[PDB]
Amino acid sequence: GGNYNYLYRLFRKSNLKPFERDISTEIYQAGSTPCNGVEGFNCYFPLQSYGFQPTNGVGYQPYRVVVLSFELLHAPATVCGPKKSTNLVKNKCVNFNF
Amino acid sequence: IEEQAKTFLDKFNHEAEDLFYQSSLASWNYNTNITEENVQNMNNAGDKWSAFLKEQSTLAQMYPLQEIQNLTVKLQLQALQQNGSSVLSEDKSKRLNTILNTMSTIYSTGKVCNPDNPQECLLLEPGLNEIMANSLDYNERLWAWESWRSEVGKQLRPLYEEYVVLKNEMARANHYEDYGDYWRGDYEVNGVDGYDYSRGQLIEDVEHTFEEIKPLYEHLHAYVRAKLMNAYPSYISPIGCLPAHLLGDMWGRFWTNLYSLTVPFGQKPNIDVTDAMVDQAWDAQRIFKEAEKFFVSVGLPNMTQGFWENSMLTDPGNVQKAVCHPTAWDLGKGDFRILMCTKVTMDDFLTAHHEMGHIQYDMAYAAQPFLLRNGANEGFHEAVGEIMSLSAATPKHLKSIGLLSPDFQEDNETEINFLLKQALTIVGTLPFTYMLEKWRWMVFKGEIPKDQWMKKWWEMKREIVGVVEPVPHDETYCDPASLFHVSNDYSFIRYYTRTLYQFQFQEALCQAAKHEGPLHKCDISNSTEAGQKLFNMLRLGKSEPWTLALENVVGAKNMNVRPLLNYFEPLFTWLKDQNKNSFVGWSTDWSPYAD
Ligand SMILES: *[C@@H]1O[C@H](CO)[C@@H](O[C@@H]2O[C@H](CO)[C@@H](O)[C@H](O)[C@H]2NC(C)=O)[C@H](O)[C@H]1NC(C)=O
Ligand SMILES: *[C@@H]1O[C@H](CO)[C@@H](O[C@@H]2O[C@H](CO)[C@@H](O)[C@H](O)[C@H]2NC(C)=O)[C@H](O)[C@H]1NC(C)=O
Ligand SMILES: *[C@@H]1O[C@H](CO)[C@@H](O[C@@H]2O[C@H](CO)[C@@H](O)[C@H](O)[C@H]2NC(C)=O)[C@H](O)[C@H]1NC(C)=O
Ligand SMILES: *[C@@H]1O[C@H](CO)[C@@H](O[C@@H]2O[C@H](CO)[C@@H](O)[C@H](O)[C@H]2NC(C)=O)[C@H](O)[C@H]1NC(C)=O
Ligand SMILES: *[C@@H]1O[C@H](CO)[C@@H](O[C@@H]2O[C@H](CO)[C@@H](O)[C@H](O)[C@H]2NC(C)=O)[C@H](O)[C@H]1NC(C)=O
Ligand SMILES: *[C@@H]1O[C@H](CO)[C@@H](O)[C@H](O)[C@H]1NC(C)=O
Repeated sequence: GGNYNYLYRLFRKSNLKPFERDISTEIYQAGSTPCNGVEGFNCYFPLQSYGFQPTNGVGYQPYRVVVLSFELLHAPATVCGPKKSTNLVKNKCVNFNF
Repeated sequence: IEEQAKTFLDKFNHEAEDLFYQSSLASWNYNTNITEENVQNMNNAGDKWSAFLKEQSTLAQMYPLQEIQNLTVKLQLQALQQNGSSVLSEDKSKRLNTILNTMSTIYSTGKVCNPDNPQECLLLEPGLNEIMANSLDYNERLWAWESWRSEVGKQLRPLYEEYVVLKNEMARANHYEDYGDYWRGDYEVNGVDGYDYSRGQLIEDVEHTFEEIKPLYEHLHAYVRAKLMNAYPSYISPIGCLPAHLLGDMWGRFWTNLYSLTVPFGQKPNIDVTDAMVDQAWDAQRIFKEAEKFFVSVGLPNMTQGFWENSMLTDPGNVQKAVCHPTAWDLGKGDFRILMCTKVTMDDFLTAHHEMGHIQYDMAYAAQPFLLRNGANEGFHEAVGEIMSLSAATPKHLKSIGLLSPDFQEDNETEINFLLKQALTIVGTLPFTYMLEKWRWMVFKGEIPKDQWMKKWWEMKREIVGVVEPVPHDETYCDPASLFHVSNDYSFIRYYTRTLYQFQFQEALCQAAKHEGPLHKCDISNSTEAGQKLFNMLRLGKSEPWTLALENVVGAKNMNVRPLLNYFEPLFTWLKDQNKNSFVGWSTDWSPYAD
């Protein structure tokens, strides 16, 4: 029947700055005529909804996305990979790192 | 301003794709599982699509059309701004729909009763089509031909006269001169630097291409006439026209039921691989999987993998009421389904290749906007489907796909049997199609007044087609309206141009696949360069003029009849030797009653 809860914005005045976010819901104004908060020609609601349905060809089915962004300000340190410790020997001239 | 029209169409392109989807998804559930709780499920969901489109149509006239520069956004705007009906008065608009419903139910429910038994009565499709396709009795074919026209066609005569007046009013309010000029608006092309095409230019290109088929059609008409005199002696003149009730069906549209009387060498079996399919235990799925391997052989994509679950390749395991008719569906959102009820036969092995060709055409232009997702004209869509069927019916393809003894010998006697069966369907329908649209074009513009409709109809049968009526018909009959496409408001010139595009595509692809022999032995398997020649047209849609689409495959800007004649030159050479003692041509003075 269509999952109409997943929307996207399809009209904006100007492209976003990187990592900028815009949740407003003002009536878009395409033409020169002012809109006064009501719909009509050249006065469009700015949000559309994917109507997802299970019988959609691939490329039409929902994909979930996660974007990891590593940043490095100027602190002293922070999270990182998980080092690995081998086995410690004994009674042998060895090259060690503790 | 033009940038407001672009923002108009993108709201249209995302409300339409969803509303067209569920209006076509509900039409799938009715077609594959019939209840009445599905017919009411598709009539309200069908009307939400139609009510939405007239709301956006009346919004489209706020933008002018000549203040636009981009050709693509102009093409989308003109296809949506089209008024069509609704230009009439609101009491004339309901009179036109009453006529179209009355003419459609006369054709489907009209009955003919026997004069020896008035309690037995036949409909057209069960019983009257079987007499015209199977009988060899002269008196029974003459009864079924005349009684369909005198009992059903006489009811359509006062309805078709009122239909011409109301359709010419609707066409002249949309700035055409008549309704025939409205039908020729599909082939019109406006201002794309050298690729233009006028709506009156279609009339000369049909008549210029037709006078090069008349040498080939005259030798086919003379050979069939000489073979019909053995089947009906004392009924056919050796220098005259053919009687209209001895042609294989009700209207003489196809001559394909005359093959058992006109076969050149009846002691050679025409090749039929149906027994080799049931000897290797081929299921329902093998016929499509070998069809998918044909298309991936030429360099075309696989099926979409939603194609295999959602489709219904047979009638179900339930005794399930579901219109069983081969077709290809394009519901939207990249969801392609094929609906057919396939049996293990070489017939449905071939129409599997035909119906997959509609899918591969549909998968290619799916990146265009919504209003340009059709064929480039009305004739391209069926023509791409039938060059897939010609390449799969060759014995060269059948012996490499595993279905023919590697020790098979094709002789020159079986190629004549195959080519003559093709010419009874291809060449035999071309003067019928040309004559019928020429008659309907002259009726709409008024060159034929209504006191000469049936006089000019039968003069054009004797002169163009070479077919004479067995009983004289005055102006109380309407013999064109007894055909389906005339009484159900359909255009008929799409069957003429599709036949010419089909051999232009096939000859252009076989020069790219490096063929060496005759054109009728060709196969485009294992190539990649031919598929790249085909794919460059398939992805255009309606975004380009159709004359620009033809040069991407053929190399010309117009339809041409010389590739059609090159297909039939082995038959045309053999036909001119069988008509050394015959008379080629016909007389328009002889009649089967005029002695
Ligand atoms: C034809 O399809 C309809 C709906 O798709 C089927 O009707 C009902 O479908 C619902 C599912 O929403 C089931 O819960 C009901 O049991 C179905 N009705 C009945 C009477 O079974 C319908 O069953 C389908 N036709 C056939 C012959 O199965
Ligand atoms: C108007 O025409 C221009 C070219 O005549 C189209 O521009 C192309 O647009 C697509 C995506 O919109 C780009 O990927 C191409 O690179 C553009 N081509 C050029 C040469 O810049 C434009 O799409 C047309 N307008 C619409 C609404 O389709
Ligand atoms: C479509 O039909 C209308 C008549 O219903 C034609 O006249 C238009 O009338 C409307 C008002 O109902 C005006 O807004 C339009 O300006 C009129 N036509 C235009 C745009 O000049 C109209 O001409 C028809 N449109 C077509 C496709 O020719
Ligand atoms: C099929 O090919 C054979 C072999 O050439 C043809 O037989 C020849 O026919 C001509 C004309 O009748 C004769 O002059 C030759 O002598 C025949 N050849 C032999 C070896 O006898 C045959 O006519 C061809 N059939 C068709 C339908 O084209
Ligand atoms: C055309 O394509 C078919 C399908 O790939 C080729 O058929 C193969 O032929 C070889 C030897 O003739 C066999 O060993 C393979 O088993 C066949 N494959 C299949 C899937 O049946 C065929 O050879 C190709 N034609 C040419 C000239 O390369
Ligand atoms: C098409 O599908 C077959 C298996 O079904 C696969 O082997 C082949 O690689 C596919 N074609 C392409 C171009 O990936």
